[PDB]
Amino acid sequence: TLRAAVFDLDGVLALPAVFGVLGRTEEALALPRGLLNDAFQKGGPEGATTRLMKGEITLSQWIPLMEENCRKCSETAKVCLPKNFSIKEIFDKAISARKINRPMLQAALMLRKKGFTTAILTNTWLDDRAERDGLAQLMCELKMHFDFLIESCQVGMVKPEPQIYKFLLDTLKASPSEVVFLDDIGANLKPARDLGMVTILVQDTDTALKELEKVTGIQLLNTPAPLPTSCNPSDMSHGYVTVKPRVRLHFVELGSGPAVCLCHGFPESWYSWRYQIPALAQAGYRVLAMDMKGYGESSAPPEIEEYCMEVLCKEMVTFLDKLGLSQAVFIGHDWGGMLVWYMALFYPERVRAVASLNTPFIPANPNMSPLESIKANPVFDYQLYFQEPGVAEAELEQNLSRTFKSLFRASDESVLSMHKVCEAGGLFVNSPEEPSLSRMVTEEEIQFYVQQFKKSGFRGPLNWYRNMERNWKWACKSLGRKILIPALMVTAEKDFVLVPQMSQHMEDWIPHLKRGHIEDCGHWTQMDKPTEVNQILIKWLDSDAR
Amino acid sequence: TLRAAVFDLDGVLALPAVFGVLGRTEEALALPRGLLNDAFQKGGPEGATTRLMKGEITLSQWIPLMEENCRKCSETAKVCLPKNFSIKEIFDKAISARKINRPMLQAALMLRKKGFTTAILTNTWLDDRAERDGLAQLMCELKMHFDFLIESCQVGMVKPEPQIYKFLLDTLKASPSEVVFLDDIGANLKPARDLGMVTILVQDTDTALKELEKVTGIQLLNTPAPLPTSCNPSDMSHGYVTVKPRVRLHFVELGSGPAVCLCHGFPESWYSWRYQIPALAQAGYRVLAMDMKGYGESSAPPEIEEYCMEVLCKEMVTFLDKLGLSQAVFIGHDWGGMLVWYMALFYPERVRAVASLNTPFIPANPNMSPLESIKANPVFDYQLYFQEPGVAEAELEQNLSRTFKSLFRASDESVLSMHKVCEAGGLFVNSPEEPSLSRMVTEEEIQFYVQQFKKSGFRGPLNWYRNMERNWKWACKSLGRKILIPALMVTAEKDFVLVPQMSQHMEDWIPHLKRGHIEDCGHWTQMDKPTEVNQILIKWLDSDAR
Ligand SMILES: O=C1Cc2cc(C3CCCCC3)ccc2N1
Ligand SMILES: O=C1Cc2cc(C3CCCCC3)ccc2N1
Repeated sequence: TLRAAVFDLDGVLALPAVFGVLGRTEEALALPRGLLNDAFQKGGPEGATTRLMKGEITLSQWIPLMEENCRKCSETAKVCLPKNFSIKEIFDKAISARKINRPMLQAALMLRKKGFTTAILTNTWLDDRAERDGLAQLMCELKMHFDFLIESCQVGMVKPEPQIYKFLLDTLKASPSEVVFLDDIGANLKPARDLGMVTILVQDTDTALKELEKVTGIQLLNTPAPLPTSCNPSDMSHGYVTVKPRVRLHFVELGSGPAVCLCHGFPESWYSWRYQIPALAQAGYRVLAMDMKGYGESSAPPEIEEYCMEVLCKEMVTFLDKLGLSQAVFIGHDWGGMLVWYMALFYPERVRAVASLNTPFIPANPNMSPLESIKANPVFDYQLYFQEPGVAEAELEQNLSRTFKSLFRASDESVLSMHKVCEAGGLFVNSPEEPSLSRMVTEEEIQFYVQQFKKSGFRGPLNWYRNMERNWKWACKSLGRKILIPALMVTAEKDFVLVPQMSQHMEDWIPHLKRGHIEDCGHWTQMDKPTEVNQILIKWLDSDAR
Repeated sequence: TLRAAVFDLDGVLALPAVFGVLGRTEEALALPRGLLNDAFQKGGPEGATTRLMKGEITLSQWIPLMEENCRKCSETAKVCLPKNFSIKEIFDKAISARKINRPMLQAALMLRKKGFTTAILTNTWLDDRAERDGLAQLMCELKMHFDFLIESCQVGMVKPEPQIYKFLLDTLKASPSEVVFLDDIGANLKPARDLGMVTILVQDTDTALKELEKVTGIQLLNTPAPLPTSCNPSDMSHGYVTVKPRVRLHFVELGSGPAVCLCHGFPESWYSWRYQIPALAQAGYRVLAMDMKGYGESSAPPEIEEYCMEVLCKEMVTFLDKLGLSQAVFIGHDWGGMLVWYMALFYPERVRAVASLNTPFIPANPNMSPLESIKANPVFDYQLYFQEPGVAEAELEQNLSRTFKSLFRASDESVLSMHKVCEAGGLFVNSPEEPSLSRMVTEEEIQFYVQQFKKSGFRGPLNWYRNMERNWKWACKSLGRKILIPALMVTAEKDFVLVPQMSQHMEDWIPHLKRGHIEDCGHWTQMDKPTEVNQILIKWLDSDAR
């Protein structure tokens, strides 16, 4: 029975094969068939290419050796290479054209999800070309999804030598009959077949995957669209910044490029962005996913005033100062969405771009108490229930597992009646003691929120709602302003509190506003519809935030 | 007696004054004198400019209001503005041309160093222009050096209104007679003078500084060249990455731009880079100053093999993987310098550029034991003393304060005889019990190293020297390679162990190698000669690493 899957890189996990380019160059340049391929494999196990794949020499040392082999092969065949023939140019283009074979990666991810140990086994080189970052990015993206990456130039062994196969088996801690091996080179399949491994000659991906599902008994072809890559908390870079003597802010950090600061809502975590963090980093951004003040590993002071918008925004400005960031793009959800619109109004020089999920920008009414306003809309009653210190903490902290299982549900799965929460006496009065697991979350994801909220509970988080009067007074100073920096508003069709129609007048205050809209999406936008959130944010970041 | 110094931004801390540009534009365009200045101050306390400085409106909302005032002023004066007249263009250029007045900043730094509370008090705007980052960068660089930054648009008050002065006094917790106030606008000096504050009308910086030193009794003009900005550990962003189950790596992070990874030597800390971190971040780089494995907040496993070059390099590759960095520029010193040359040889795709301070690249001799080699040179004897587990730990951990005070000394201050350390019985046998403080370090800086080394001691650090045979075997695999990625070798004239002449043959293995050389510099390069280290690294980063 199989428990390990091994994939080659070129022609298997990455397409088109760099190898296929030598054949193409010959044809484009009307050179004799297999001339470039013959010069490439010249000297066999003693040749430049073998020394290169074993890590004896680097790619830049190999370029002149290949050019010389092309000369010898050319001389013998009584032909001539054109004046502008560049091995460097041919390979730069080939390596640059090679992209991940997404369906092969998805099959590898599915096998790993079902308990398989996965590995990449490749004949590769030490790339010291000025344009080496392109391939370094490709390897970074690919490798994260596998248990092992075995590279010939690092191990000093090459396919088809039998030793690399014995090395692979030892790395996998598996007998050859427990391993399926996919390669596009028949010669490289042989030794694995010889040991007793299941082998798949990969020509077209589709047939290889039919062969792969036939031998594993796991469906890999025609499967539903997969969820974006998520985060394992223990595999992230964790950052800590002291913004004032008693306040430290925690964040998770992934990627290089423009800083994208993610601001969660109530009662959440940096982990609410788990499906966006790998996607935004892969799209070319430096992601900073915050634990907002009162949450997770960030400080949670008890005082109500510590959570007014003015204080929260000032601390986020200090957070940037301490990291040496002149700006960040600010992306918020729910309470984080409210914070990001205020960051844009009061600190435009520090905000590269602003985006909000569900939370619209509504300017303070100077003629109405913020309290009067909340009372008018029956959907906002839960916020009045939150006013009295201790009441909501008691109910929310009673059983953490039940709290997050009852809250984190899709639009249909809703177990809570938010109509007269106060009169009913609580949020969970008609909710089961043991709520069923929503299709949006696993038991493990719930347990992460449970463990996070064990540190400070719900006081600091609830205090975000206990500054209605302070926030309103501060917001009134901005009544003559407009948001004129790049801005994105993302509405969710099925958010029954933060309804799409609440955002309808935003163009009066943000004239250049861009929009996104998500069908069949509830309040928990990021985990409800991860794929669409990522697609909307990536598209807007690439056009408006660089 | 004075204990507080207050500086204006425009025409005081930053030059040329943006105000002076309106006068210049009038002259360049042959417009009537004071036309642009008259349109700028139009309506006085009720005008657009006052609303802008109070934070009522943003700079982009103000641009059209200013254009209209220019039209009215123009009409009255029976003149005409040319077809291509752009307020936006004039201000974009003015703000962009405005740089920090370095001697004014240095005086402010000197006053703060001598116990003064310092503040910036400015009439400024909420900048929402597409080019706002330029000024955000300027404010970030300036503000870090002051106790307070008071901005009119944030406080809703403006100079010369008396309330902003009373606000300033309350922020400073100082009576007006304890405050010196520097401003380039006589009208804005008046209210501070009226309260009893010492005021300085700033025209030319030099005269203002003579007036400033006359009233403070502190020398500010003609003082020695100041040391670069250093790091306060508690004010940094601290990062933590788990690279394997029992290994976590700690780093300090500052700046945006290409990742620059700093690798210290033995027996050091991320803090050995304190004078480079703010400079490299200010030069446009994302600095990652490491605590190397065995040091500070990084894990320190006991096993010798955990510290061989192969393991250390692999973990640094994983460190990049976990942060989502396809590459970093690697800059090392002493043992970190050795690690960076090996990062370049074995992982060129992950290394954007490589630089070393003191440590040359010398290829392994396959015909000589690494032990034989070390013994041949009497300067390397201290490494033989380090071989036996426990001996050097006992001497180095005995009294931490004495250890760092004896080690961290300039070339002349040297208290250690490194000639036959073994025969003498130890490094500190002829060293005093209470060494004097070197001119390179304060008592506080020593105490930081003392507290850092209290966690894991010297075992993990000493283990870096206990893998001579493992390292040599691994290095021998690279004997056919060349370093062809951008590389910088920095020699230190007075390093008696890592002598400049040991680097003489490096061009045979790194043909495109760049060099730096530091006169009168010992082994502790970064703190011995901070200014010159920064100048050499910044110049090489801007030309070779982007
Ligand atoms: O459709 C929905 C469901 C929903 C739930 C909530 C919660 C957040 C946690 C505390 C109680 C209120 C807020 C908005 C919406 N919008
Ligand atoms: O000029 C010099 C002084 C000096 C001192 C050292 C130390 C480092 C700590 C452990 C003992 C050896 C190494 C090189 C040099 N080069």
